[PDB]
Amino acid sequence: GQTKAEKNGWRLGMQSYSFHLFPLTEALDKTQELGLKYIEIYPGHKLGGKWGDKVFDFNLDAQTQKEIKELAASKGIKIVGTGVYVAEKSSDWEKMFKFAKAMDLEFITCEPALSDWDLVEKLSKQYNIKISVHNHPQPSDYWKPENLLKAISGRSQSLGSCSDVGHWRREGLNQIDCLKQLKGRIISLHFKDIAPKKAGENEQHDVIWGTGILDVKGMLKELKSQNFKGVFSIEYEYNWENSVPDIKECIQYFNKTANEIL
Repeated sequence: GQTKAEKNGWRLGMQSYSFHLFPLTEALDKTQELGLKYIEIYPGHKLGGKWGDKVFDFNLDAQTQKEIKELAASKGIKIVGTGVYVAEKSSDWEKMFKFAKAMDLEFITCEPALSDWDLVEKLSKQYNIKISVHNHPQPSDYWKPENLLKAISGRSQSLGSCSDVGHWRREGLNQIDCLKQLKGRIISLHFKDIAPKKAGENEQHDVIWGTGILDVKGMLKELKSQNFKGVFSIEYEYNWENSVPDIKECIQYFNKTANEIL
């Protein structure tokens, strides 16, 4: 690949939820404007354009599937995954896998119910689509790596973590050590940096990478030491209305830092 990061298999992409206030047609434009070549689309993202209020989900019709793939292709963007997916019924998991296959996705980011692991592993093997288990703060099943490893250790190598480095730190965990624990079991990331936690505010929000407390450089050093290869999805939950400038500075810091260590 042309950049150092790209050479080493580190693919920066957009997590479409960062642009949930806009239709997917606009999210593609912004993703292209940012020079990003990959996108992970959240389930339910409204399409806009000539599709109006039709959404990107596993019930999307065949014509629209192909039209969306062409629009993305036309803007230099590959749709690599979809998520974060939470199944409403167990029977829906096979529908999601068929949709991922038809859309030619590499992975589904999700939070499977603990009781559906045999089913999900089986489908992942059958369909050749990776499963990247997202962590979020408690209450939840995968909020720390050892809970993910309790669920997936010994199963298909196609199963792993969608590493949300922010949410691990929001749980008081050493996020760099969370990456370390998940060596060989990280499929993709929800890469972000976050502000220090203020006693009197409930949320510590996302900030431009390199300005927060997550030590983006050290996390990249750890990902280097593991020989990680995959997609770093930009999930930027701040300045929702006008976040492209901030995201541009995020991307700049990432390439600058990856160039320094690669």
